[PDB]
Amino acid sequence: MISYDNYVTILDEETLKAWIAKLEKAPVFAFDTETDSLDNISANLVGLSFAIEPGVAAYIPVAHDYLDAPDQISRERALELLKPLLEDEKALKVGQNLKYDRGILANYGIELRGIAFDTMLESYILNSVAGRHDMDSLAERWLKHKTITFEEIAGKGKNQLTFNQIALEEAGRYAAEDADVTLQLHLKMWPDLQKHKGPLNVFENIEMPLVPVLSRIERNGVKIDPKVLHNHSEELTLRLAELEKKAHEIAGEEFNLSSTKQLQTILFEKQGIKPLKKTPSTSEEVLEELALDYPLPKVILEYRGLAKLKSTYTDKLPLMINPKTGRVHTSYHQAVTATGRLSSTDPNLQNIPVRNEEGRRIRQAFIAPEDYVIVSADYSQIELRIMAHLSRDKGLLTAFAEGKDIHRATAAEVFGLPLETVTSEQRRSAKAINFGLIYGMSAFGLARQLNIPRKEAQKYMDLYFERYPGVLEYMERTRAQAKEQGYVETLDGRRLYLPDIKSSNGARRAAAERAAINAPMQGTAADIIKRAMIAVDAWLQAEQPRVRMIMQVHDELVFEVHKDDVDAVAKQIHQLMENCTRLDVPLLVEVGSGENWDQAH
DNA sequence: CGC
Ligand SMILES: [Eu+2]
Repeated sequence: MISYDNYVTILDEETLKAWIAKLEKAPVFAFDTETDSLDNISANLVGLSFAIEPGVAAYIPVAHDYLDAPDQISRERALELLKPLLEDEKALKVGQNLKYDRGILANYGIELRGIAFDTMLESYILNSVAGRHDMDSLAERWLKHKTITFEEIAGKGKNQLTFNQIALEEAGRYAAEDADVTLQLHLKMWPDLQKHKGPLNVFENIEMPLVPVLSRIERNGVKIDPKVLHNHSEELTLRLAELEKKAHEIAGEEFNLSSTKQLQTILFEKQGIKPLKKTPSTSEEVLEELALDYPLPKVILEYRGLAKLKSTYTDKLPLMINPKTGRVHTSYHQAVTATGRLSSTDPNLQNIPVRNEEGRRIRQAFIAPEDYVIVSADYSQIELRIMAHLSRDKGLLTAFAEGKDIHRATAAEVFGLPLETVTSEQRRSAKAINFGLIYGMSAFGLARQLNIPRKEAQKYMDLYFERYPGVLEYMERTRAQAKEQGYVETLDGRRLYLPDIKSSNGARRAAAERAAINAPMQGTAADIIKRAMIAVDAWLQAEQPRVRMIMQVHDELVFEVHKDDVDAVAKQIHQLMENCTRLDVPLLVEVGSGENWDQAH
């Protein structure tokens, strides 16, 4: 258990000043903030907690306001006394997801510096797939300690209390323990993080520096036109009605556009071959085969897609606009993917269809405020260039070197013919091979994407490996070190542990082998993208130009740049992205601009 | 992930 005896509750300036003096001389100290909401931009600071040493932590309530709440130091007085310490780059801080804490302080004109250790990121760099990297999971994993849960003090359901409604002492037990546990977690993980220069490098120079830039991107938000979004919605309703009619008109009667129920009773009952097509799916889509000649399955295909899109983005996005800023603030996750790439939610910017006309209309709703323009900076096929570097292949390297289209260059070599004459079907075959290799695609999966028979796909792969020998070496060498040491690394030293590499189970092990080939390339892209963000944000912070970094999705960074400064700024972003990251992989940055995200894209 |  945890009583009111463990940690102290600071209710007076004199005691707060005694603690600030102790904090000033501590080598590092843990700190956490408590608020009345998860929404960073509109949340109010309810209190703060600190920990100077294991077992020694305190809670400073500043805004609890339930009926008859005891006097507390005022939020303004507490912050002005704490400000010097918080803004001191030399006073080192530890915390669980400091991104959140940095933002809250920003709501009060305070610039959190000394953002040295994030236990969430410590855990993530040590072993990204060890489990969840939230504090409750961390405490139980590294300390066999079960923390007080937020529900334990606030409750559940709609009648859950906000932090300011909880009693001083209850709040104190919770907040002070977090600070305490965080420091203990750091003390256990920080030493471990040094047994290897790779992970240590990524944590120190990539992850940690990225904490404040992610906070700034999240707090900046993105401008979204709800009118455009609504037009699109109304139109889609009309297109869904029409499409349904087109389906009915083709056969007879009414029905759901649900397979293995209403479709099979129609489609194969009027000629075709029995099996269905799962919405397993990105390998066998029976419905889009028939689509090249058959009309019905083609309309059902396009119907489902528009249905998904409308409810996921057209109807959701407008509801995500924040009343305080009038912008949408997406949640970026730094410690979630196995490979190290950032992920996104509310909205999940990465699920907006790219090569689909409708997804483009979603992107047009992402606009620039008056006098500004949206600028998109993207790393052209970064993972493909990374694979070229990793395989040391002179052919692939030279293709990128002389500005030729790698897919046409690849097909020119694989099919043995002039570059100017390679056909679209040949370029399409080479493209499938090139991207298949990055995911470690089996010679049969390639056959299912290209629609060619098995062994005809194999015929192509053998010709590829013979023309580009260095790629097979990489594949073999990577599957080798994966078994020998249970993990693979990126160019910067980031690791992906593969427990199922010697699984003794068939497919469970196959998966581990696919991850072995893929992760080094995907993780390296992520490391590169993270370094560009840090580099770009540094310039932004020092030079103060008229530009905001507003998004990060796939291999691109999106900004809002003033119309009168677009040229000078584009020159600068470009140089930062293709020169101040890794000097080994041959990188190319495509910069564009427009009135909205789709125009610059 | 964070209250
Ligand atoms: Eu907390």
